[PDB]
Amino acid sequence: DFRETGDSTGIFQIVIEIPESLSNDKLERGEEIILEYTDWGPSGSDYVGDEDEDVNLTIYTS
Amino acid sequence: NSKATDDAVGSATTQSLSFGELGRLLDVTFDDVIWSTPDGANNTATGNDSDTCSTELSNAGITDTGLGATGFTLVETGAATGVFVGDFQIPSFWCRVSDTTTTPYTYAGDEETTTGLDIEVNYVDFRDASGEIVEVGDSAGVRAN
Repeated sequence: DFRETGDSTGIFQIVIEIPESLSNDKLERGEEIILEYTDWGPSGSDYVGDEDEDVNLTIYTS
Repeated sequence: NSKATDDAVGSATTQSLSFGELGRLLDVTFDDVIWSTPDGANNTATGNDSDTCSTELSNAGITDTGLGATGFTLVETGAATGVFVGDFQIPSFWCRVSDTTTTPYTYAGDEETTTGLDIEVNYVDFRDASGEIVEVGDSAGVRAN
């Protein structure tokens, strides 16, 4: 799972292998993939809980 | 055969935790699958013919049925060198693990050649430079002529 890149960085890294078949269904070439993280406690929120903001990343199979 | 750390370098005593299995320190895989001997209760699959994978290997004269059967050990080079070395010999055939989520593992019904498959070793450091748990590895290719 996620781990910091040093004692005081606030930056977390993970190494993921692109799957062949997630749920016995194989990925296609050029397939749209979305990565979604829900930051419970955005700039908007006053306490952790409360509002949420979604941050997205899009990646492609070649 | 009653523990999740079978045919791996580690301890029979074990527990299931977030990072993985606590009794596992090193193992060897062909095509990203644990290299294990077909033994236990879930080795009854015969495959295409009526011969189980365990007797299927025996007819080929193979005694290196898995990592546990080669006598592989990690031995420290010196008394306090901190470098560990082990060795073994690549077999002609091996028996693939069908399902790793059961104990004992469920083995396929037919032996497969090792040629054209990658070989990998995986080491789990309980304590990295930060004192946390990480896994590292190396890979290589088995070839034929």
